[PDB]
Amino acid sequence: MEMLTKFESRSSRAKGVAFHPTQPWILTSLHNGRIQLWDYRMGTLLDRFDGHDGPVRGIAFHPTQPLFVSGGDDYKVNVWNYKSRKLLFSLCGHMDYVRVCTFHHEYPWILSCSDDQTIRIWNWQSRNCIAILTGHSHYVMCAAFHPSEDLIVSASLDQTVRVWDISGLRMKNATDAIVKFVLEGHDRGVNWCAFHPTLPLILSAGDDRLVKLWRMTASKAWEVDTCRGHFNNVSCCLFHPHQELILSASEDKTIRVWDLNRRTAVQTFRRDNDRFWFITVHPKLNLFAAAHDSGVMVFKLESAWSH
Repeated sequence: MEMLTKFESRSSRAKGVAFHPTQPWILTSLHNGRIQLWDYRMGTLLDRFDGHDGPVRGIAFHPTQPLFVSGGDDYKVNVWNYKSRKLLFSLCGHMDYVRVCTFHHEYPWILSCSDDQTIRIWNWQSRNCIAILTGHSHYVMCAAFHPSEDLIVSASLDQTVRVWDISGLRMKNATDAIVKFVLEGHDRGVNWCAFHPTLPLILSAGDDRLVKLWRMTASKAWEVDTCRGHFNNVSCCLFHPHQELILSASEDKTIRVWDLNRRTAVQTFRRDNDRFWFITVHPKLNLFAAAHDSGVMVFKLESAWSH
């Protein structure tokens, strides 16, 4: 496959990137504490948001509301309105770095996870923490809401991937969270976990340099296969929403594309000098973004020799 670069931002180290679901924007959250809002069609910096001290790893738009959420090494989960360009409030409660923060697609919830070994669920309408998910015994590096079921997946340096049943919390308001699966397969800490948008699949990746693929039903899960080949920590991994492809990004300075059905290597992209910290895909368009030591890139994936 070939990478068609649409936009590149040169900066100090970038940690997170989020696509707006309908506008041609990305948010980038930087190691230096600042958040940039870029139009990647025009190549223009639309706005800058400074509300954190130290690196900002979590960053996400709300799917429909004019809001985004950011999560920092200062332990704060910040909620912003990008049309008024205001910091609306901070959600405080975590006692160590916030690694990820996202919005739920239907309920008025924000999910965050932290080096304090907890996942928190907050109601952004009430500004209250509505659930603290405990049980991991080391940093929680990633957490994600399932797109259709009342489930959360989380990944921790305790070498486990957890699937949590939050139907109890759903019923009480749009036993609250029960651990459903404790997935055991990784031999070292796990840095990332991801759901597939329409298939019952999970991806996990971590310091063992492995990307593991899992499948599940309501009643059970199974390890399907492993993508092997990265030669340093894997920072991030994701499913291509519309093609039978897996993507991963690593401190070995590569982004790797893998066959979903065979888990064989399809294509590797390298940078001579830059470790990769994060990758994301647009929910609808053939559009990817990657954060690395020198900034952010937005690219299209094409089959080799197709243009």
